[PDB]
Amino acid sequence: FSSRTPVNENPDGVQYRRGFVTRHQVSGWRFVMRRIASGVALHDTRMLVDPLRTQSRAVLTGALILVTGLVGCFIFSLFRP
Amino acid sequence: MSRLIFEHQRRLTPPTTRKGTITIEPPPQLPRV
Repeated sequence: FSSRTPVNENPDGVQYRRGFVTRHQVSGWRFVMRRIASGVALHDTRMLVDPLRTQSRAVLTGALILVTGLVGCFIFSLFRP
Repeated sequence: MSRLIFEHQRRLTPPTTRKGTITIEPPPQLPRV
């Protein structure tokens, strides 16, 4: 339900400096960064499909396959005689 | 001064301009996560 943040009308109140980074903020930053990257490498900003994110995901999936096979053969060496 | 007579006719129309306001949709309302 409630989501708001009215304007503070008190001059003697508290002002919240030194903000952190929210999950929302970091997601928005990652999005705008992927959008700039798309607009630079390609000439798309409509972002209907992002092949760059797919490529990065592909390389990281390769890395995950790597580390998974590694730990798998490791525990295989240990458990088996 | 005055040594020749110029005749006044319809001005050539300026390129079209418009006053019609341009509304913009309000941004999304910050979904959850």
